[PDB]
Amino acid sequence: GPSFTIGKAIWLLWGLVFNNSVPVQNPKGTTSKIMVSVWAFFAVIFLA
Amino acid sequence: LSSAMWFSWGVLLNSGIGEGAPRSFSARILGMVWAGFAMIIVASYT
Repeated sequence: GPSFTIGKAIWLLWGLVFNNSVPVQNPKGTTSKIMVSVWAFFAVIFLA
Repeated sequence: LSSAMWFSWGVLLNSGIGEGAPRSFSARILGMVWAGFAMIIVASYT
């Protein structure tokens, strides 16, 4: 049902940036996984 | 399999992508060691 939404991607990215504490919903696409991983790397570098 | 690669990448980058479950008893120790190594690397970089 709830595959993905524009409003949920923002929440997931915001949670990832701030140490990835708040619960989020993962995407259902292989292509989006690479973008999520790159964003996570950027977030970890930024936090450090 | 892709599940192991996804789990390793998520552990290293702390992204939560994927739900890899290493039910193998031997693989559990390797997973814990990999998580510790990733934590040590991040702490050293910081």
